[PDB]
Amino acid sequence: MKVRASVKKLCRNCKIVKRDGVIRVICSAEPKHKQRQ
Amino acid sequence: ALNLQDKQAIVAEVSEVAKGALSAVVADSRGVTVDKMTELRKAGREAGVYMRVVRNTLLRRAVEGTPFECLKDAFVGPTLIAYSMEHPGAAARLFKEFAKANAKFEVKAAAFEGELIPASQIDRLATLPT
Amino acid sequence: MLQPKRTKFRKMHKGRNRGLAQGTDVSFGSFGLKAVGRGRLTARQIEAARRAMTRAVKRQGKIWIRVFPDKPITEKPLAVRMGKGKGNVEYWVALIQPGKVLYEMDGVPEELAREAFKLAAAKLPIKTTFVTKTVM
Amino acid sequence: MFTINAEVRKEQGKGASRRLRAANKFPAIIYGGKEAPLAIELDHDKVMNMQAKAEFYSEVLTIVVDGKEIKVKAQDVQRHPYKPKLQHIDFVRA
Amino acid sequence: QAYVKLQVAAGMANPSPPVGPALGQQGVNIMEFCKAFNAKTDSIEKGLPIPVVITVYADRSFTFVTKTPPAAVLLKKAAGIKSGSGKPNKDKVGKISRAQLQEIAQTKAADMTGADIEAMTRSIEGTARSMGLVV
RNA sequence: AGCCAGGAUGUUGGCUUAGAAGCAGCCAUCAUUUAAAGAAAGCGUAAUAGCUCACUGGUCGAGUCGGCCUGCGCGGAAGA
Ligand SMILES: [Mg+2]
Ligand SMILES: [Mg+2]
Ligand SMILES: [Mg+2]
Ligand SMILES: [Mg+2]
Ligand SMILES: [Zn+2]
Repeated sequence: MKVRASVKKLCRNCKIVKRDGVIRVICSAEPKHKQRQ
Repeated sequence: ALNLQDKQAIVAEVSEVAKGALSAVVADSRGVTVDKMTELRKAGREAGVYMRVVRNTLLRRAVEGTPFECLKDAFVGPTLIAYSMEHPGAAARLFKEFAKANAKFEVKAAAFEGELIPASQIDRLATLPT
Repeated sequence: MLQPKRTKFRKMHKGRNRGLAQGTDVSFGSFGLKAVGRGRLTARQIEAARRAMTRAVKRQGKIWIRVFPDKPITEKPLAVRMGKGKGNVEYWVALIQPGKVLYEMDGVPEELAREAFKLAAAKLPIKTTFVTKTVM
Repeated sequence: MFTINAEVRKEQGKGASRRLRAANKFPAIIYGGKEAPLAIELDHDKVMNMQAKAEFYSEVLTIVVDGKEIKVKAQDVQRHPYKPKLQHIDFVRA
Repeated sequence: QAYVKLQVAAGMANPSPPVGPALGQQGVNIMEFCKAFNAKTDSIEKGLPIPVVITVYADRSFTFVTKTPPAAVLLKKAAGIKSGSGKPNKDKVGKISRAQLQEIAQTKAADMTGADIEAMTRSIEGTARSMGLVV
């Protein structure tokens, strides 16, 4: 669970989504990729 | 498969079934390279050093590329009914290699109904070389 | 780094920062990164970008710098009351007006050059964007 | 096959040419030889997709002005120093 | 089935100590193993190994159709050293020549799937440059 | 894109490798069946064994996948 104002994709399964005014970055099989804006 | 490459493909489907006029089914449902060699390398050893089955098997790649020869091609389009060509042959010994490779390690790709050039069936044809 | 080996006189005035550019187009090589905003470039930032871009070019091709800082900026020392003169030169600054180019590159292809210039863009205070070699 | 469709400007100078620049156009000039300098406008984005080839600056251009397909070559070009645009072109009558 | 090439030295039975039990993990036994293991090699020489296709069975009687030694080691006796190629771009050691592979390709020609000779010569020139012996 | 099945090996990239059979590097990157299997982009070890990605053989009934210029908006954004 990072908090950053410069989000990114890293692997081939990074899915940028937008939930409740927040640009989240998530992944299927990676706990470290999980993010928040 | 551009314009200048489906032109070569319609050259292929004129001059490939103009002499040996057989089309059939094989697809990667037991597609693993060494398992694919049971059809591929054995057809290469049966032929010379030039074995070409090379496939473009689709629905709308049928009625546009075929229509010089054997216009019963409207039953190859959907359900992965594939494209296997033999440059020599007339219901030859290679016609049932797909049946042998389905009885031994394949999982019923598209029922291989022969595409009915002498009006064949899903079985070994009668006019087979013994 | 870069610095003048000789100035005629010691300390220069501030001036202002009006006008468009002069070195507008690519003049030597194939690829360029060009400033957009209005501002001021010190001696440290351009050589920091030089290392940060040489690290992506990996000693291939050739790169040209054209801007060279020569403005003797000063400082008044801390805890000294404002009178009693000017100050001593602390570093040497270049002036960059909107449109002026900084570096040029050849040899190494363009898709590498995207991120290879983006890294040196990310260490610079004014927004820059890429330009290509124009045949006239 | 590179052609040019254009018409002639009404009022010349700075303040008129800035609005002509704003309205998807840009000035030009056609000089050389016997005919006087023709001061016309051009189309901006309809020649941006034509200046993307070197045959713009190495091939003949036919301009349709005054019902007269003038046969020109590219001479010199100016550009906005921090924009992907075109500003002002010369055209010699040759 | 179970085709990845890994075996032991030639003239020494109970074929563990290079690999271990990774051959005889399952129920295929040493009487069936050894009585073909050192038995086949009265037609294939001693010094270079033999690839035999091992296979896990439930019928427990495993068969044998043999083949020819590999080019991850065999590059020694066509070059002239058992172990020579040390860091071959700066301080070179080894090289390979041109025409001496009509022997190595097609003296065992039923085993390899190709009849053209010069497309198969560079296929082991690449193995020479894969061990370092640049031409 | 969604619904079957790859994702070789020539090969076991190896110098002498704790081990060596791709991932820990500085060695070619040609190629035999070439639709292809990257002498390899990551897991696993003593390297691994096998399954994972393209590669390309599928299925599918009207649209597209990602660049430029700009109008607006969103986060970044903690106070007595
Ligand atoms: Mg909530
Ligand atoms: Mg100035
Ligand atoms: Mg004015
Ligand atoms: Mg409050
Ligand atoms: Zn992830």
